[PDB]
Amino acid sequence: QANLMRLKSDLFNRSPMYPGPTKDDPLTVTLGFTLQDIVKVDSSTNEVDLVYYEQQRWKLNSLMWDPNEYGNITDFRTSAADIWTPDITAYSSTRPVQVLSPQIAVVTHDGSVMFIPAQRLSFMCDPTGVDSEEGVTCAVKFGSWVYSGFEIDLKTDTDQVDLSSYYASSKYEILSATQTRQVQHYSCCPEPYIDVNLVVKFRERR
Amino acid sequence: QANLMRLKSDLFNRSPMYPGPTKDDPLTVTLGFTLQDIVKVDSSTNEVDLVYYEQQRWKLNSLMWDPNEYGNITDFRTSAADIWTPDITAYSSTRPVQVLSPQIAVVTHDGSVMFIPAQRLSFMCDPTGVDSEEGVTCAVKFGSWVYSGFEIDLKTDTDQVDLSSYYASSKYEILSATQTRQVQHYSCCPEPYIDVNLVVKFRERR
Amino acid sequence: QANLMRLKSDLFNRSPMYPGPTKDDPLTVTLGFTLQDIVKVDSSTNEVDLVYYEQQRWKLNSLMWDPNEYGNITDFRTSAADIWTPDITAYSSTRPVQVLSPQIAVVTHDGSVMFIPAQRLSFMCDPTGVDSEEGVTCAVKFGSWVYSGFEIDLKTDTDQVDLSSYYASSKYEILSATQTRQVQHYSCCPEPYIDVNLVVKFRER
Amino acid sequence: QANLMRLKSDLFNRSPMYPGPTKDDPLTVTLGFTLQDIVKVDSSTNEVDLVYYEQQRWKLNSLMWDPNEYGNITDFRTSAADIWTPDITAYSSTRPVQVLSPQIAVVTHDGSVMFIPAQRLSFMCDPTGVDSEEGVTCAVKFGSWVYSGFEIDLKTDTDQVDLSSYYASSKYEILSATQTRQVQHYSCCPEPYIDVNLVVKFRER
Amino acid sequence: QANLMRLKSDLFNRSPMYPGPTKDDPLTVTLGFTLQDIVKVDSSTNEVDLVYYEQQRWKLNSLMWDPNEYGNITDFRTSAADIWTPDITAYSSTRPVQVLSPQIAVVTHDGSVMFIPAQRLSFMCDPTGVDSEEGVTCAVKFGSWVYSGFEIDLKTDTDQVDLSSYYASSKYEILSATQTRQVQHYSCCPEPYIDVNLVVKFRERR
Ligand SMILES: O=c1cccc2n1C[C@@H]1CNC[C@H]2C1
Ligand SMILES: O=c1cccc2n1C[C@@H]1CNC[C@H]2C1
Ligand SMILES: O=c1cccc2n1C[C@@H]1CNC[C@H]2C1
Ligand SMILES: O=c1cccc2n1C[C@@H]1CNC[C@H]2C1
Ligand SMILES: O=c1cccc2n1C[C@@H]1CNC[C@H]2C1
Ligand SMILES: [Cl-]
Ligand SMILES: [Cl-]
Ligand SMILES: [Cl-]
Ligand SMILES: [Cl-]
Ligand SMILES: [Cl-]
Ligand SMILES: [Cl-]
Ligand SMILES: [Cl-]
Ligand SMILES: [Cl-]
Ligand SMILES: [Cl-]
Ligand SMILES: [Cl-]
Ligand SMILES: [Cl-]
Ligand SMILES: [Co+2]
Repeated sequence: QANLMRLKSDLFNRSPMYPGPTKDDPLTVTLGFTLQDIVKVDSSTNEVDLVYYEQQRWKLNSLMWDPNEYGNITDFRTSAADIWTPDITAYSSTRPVQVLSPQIAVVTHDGSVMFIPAQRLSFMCDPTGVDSEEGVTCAVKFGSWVYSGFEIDLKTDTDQVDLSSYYASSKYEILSATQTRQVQHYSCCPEPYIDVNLVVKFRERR
Repeated sequence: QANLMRLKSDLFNRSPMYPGPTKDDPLTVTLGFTLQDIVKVDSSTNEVDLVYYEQQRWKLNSLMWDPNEYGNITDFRTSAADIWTPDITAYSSTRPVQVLSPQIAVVTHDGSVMFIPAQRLSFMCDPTGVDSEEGVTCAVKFGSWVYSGFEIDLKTDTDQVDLSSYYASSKYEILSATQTRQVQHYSCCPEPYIDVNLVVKFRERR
Repeated sequence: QANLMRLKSDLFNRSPMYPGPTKDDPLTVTLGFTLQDIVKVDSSTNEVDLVYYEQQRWKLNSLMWDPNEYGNITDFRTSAADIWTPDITAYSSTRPVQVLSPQIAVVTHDGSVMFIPAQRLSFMCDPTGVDSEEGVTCAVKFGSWVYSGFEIDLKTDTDQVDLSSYYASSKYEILSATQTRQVQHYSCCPEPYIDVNLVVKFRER
Repeated sequence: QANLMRLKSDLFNRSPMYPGPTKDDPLTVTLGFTLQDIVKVDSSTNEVDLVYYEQQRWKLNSLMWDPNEYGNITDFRTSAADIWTPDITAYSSTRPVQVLSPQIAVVTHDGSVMFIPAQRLSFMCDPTGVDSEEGVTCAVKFGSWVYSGFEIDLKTDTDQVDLSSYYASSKYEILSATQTRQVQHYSCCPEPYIDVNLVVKFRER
Repeated sequence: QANLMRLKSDLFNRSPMYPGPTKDDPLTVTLGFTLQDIVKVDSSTNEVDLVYYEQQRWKLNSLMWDPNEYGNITDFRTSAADIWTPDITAYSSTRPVQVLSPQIAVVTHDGSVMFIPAQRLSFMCDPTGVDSEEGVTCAVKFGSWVYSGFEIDLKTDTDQVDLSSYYASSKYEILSATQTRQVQHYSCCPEPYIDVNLVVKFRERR
């Protein structure tokens, strides 16, 4: 604009597409959840539905630029189609995830990307005891579906989920909520795979 | 149409795509809601469903033209794909929004655009008390998901929502409906983000 | 096929896309409905679901050709993607419309197009009294969403909806069904907008 | 694969796309149904849901080749996107049809195509009497939506639907099932349109 | 990485698309299921809903490369769009399958591909007797929809379904689960068609 249009041109159209991470140029994705609502519980199927937004951060050398060569531009918004994004996936979903926010990300001159999709998720959770004082506890792992730890590592900035935006008049009160890095192994493949395990504890409101 | 086909060619095909707003060339979007129906209430999940159309207006120098150079044409309809549109998003939705109108916008010679999507929206709202005289109040914020106030500002032409087309046989009567600009901050980011807060107060009819 | 492939090439690939109608070159779309079923009624939300097909006709000079220059071809079927179509839209829908027929249209050498989408539609309608003798009446307007009357006019060939293909064992019987041109005004805009108002009166049993 | 990749190249990429049939180069589609399950019945609406796969066969000169010129290849599988397919459409559906099988077809050197989509279909059917010994009978017509009989004809190899794969523990027993060619006429158009009428008779267990 | 972008270019953009298998160059796909949950049962329609992921393996000469010619790269992740995939299909589904995992596969230098879609599946199954001690048994065949045994053969690495990741608090307990190769014939066609028959026996938990 002229600078931003040129910048995006140089970054995207004039290089071949970034082919994702590898054992030789791996990545670390930082995840953090903001829980907005436990919407629904179904005790006949043991499905529970969450609404949250999930903050993703990572960094690529292929997205770096010098602001002085581009009119002192330090960052920009762009369609998530223009860039690689990680295949962060819920391991116990029961319906495809529904996206609630536009697919746009923020890129910064140092190569860092931030992307914060809002989602509705149905997952496997037995709510028995939700009607009590002690409440019930459920959990779901998030991680790359296809990339091992040697390609994609995960971390959290804090193990405390953000509950400052939780709907004050939800049918369910959140007692506590945790996000914790973990390591899994699968029969398909030799390497360790990384997830962040979201653990919520909740109950019917007074 | 000779002139119109040429005009659209000159504007779209012969310039590079407008890359969205920035801190240096920011925008103001004007929003106004027209509420058509409160369709459904679900007291088991605290979700409520609205149908409205949402008027958006903004202006771009990159869409200006001189009507004399183009057969005294002052405006035209065009696919919303041909142009940039703002990522106006509901902050407490619980299902993806459903679009009820075609994705076509109106562009005027002075650069102004008008775009009025019709939508059905499920959002977080506790209807307890709806069956009473006093009714119940619920609220949902609309704003850019990814653009700060330094890129996208919002305003309303009036803080009264338009109820002139509200369904006369809806199960719910509107007592009041309000659209009001506000400023938020989030954990992700230092900058201020702008929303318009739609506040409806309603009850079972008779 | 030689001729038809060439014809379509000449019409579509070798001209710039028709940019829709304007105040200087406006259009008239002719609409007619064929009601097949009232499927469902929901008294708890006042939504009612219809299945119909909706006949659209209009005409463009940019789609004319001389049959002699193209092997005496007078018409052809083509994907609705290949051509401009009008943005005919239900003003009181409560869910996106669901399409039940393929998106293919008929173009004739004189420039006329015919396009008949089948749809299921949920719209705002209070069914109270449907269980009675007198039945109940509901209505929904169809028209362009974005084009004024100075760009798109509507007309019907007849104000009687076509009930010749209505499901004989539907849960609801049609007492009358009407399609009538009308004029509306909106807060956004000074110009008049045109619809055809479909008015159905029906009952159980 | 050398030969097959070349063959497909010669057929698809090096000719212009086949523009569908016409009065001068019409075709005949052969239809046959295999009923797998009556899944659901809804007596509140009078919708009933079927799962079947529908066999389609037709033939095009534009898909012929000589197997000697291509390594003695007599046929191949290909994406249904690569080829024209007929717009066979249920006239009394109440929801868009859901596709349960991949969209791949078989082409043979003589130009014949075979395509067998599996579908779930909701259609207009009143189940009253389903709970009895005699059961109930319902019907739905399948045919081209936009092509007349002068462009697309239909036939069946047999009027007996194939029930050898019907789910033995469905909630509903099929008593009988029929597929029969028919001719319809419409107010839009002068020409006759062709369907195959699927007629099922069934009951609760 | 330079090498990977080039590799993918050489494999995909610079060859004509692989046209699937034939009688002269047939394939064998290896299938294995990992059952995660029996989610729901509907006795009014005899539909039952499963969540599993299905491991697919096969091998193509057209996907081979020499790691030395490409910076000692032995494998990579890629969009399933970039490659042929087999048309493995459930013969008694009642709704389209819902995909729960991203559509990405792993390719290895020897030409082998691995692809593991997660799915939710509604299929024809009568649950009468599920409430008892003996439980009930249901079955669904998976195989190519269009390719005969002379084009696509199937095999399993083991006839035991993997129940190591089955939801411990599902409403239904698995008594046994089996995956077994089998041969069918159809009226359309003279050739034999191959499936793997997944047979599950289950009951209400207690
Ligand atoms: O699709 C792949 C591809 C590679 C590896 C795996 N999967 C799927 C399973 C869940 N993710 C980890 C592991 C098993
Ligand atoms: O995706 C982004 C991108 C940039 C900023 C933000 N988000 C998501 C949240 C909602 N909007 C404001 C803030 C937090
Ligand atoms: O989108 C437009 C664009 C132009 C005009 C209008 N709309 C939407 C509303 C319904 N139709 C008339 C009016 C208001
Ligand atoms: O779409 C067309 C196009 C041409 C003719 C027709 N239709 C649809 C209706 C059903 N088929 C026959 C008739 C009416
Ligand atoms: O679509 C085809 C194409 C070829 C063969 C078949 N079908 C479908 C049915 C199920 N698969 C085997 C057989 C019958
Ligand atoms: Cl600039
Ligand atoms: Cl002109
Ligand atoms: Cl509903
Ligand atoms: Cl729901
Ligand atoms: Cl649209
Ligand atoms: Cl010809
Ligand atoms: Cl329904
Ligand atoms: Cl060969
Ligand atoms: Cl259902
Ligand atoms: Cl029974
Ligand atoms: Cl459900
Ligand atoms: Co006749």
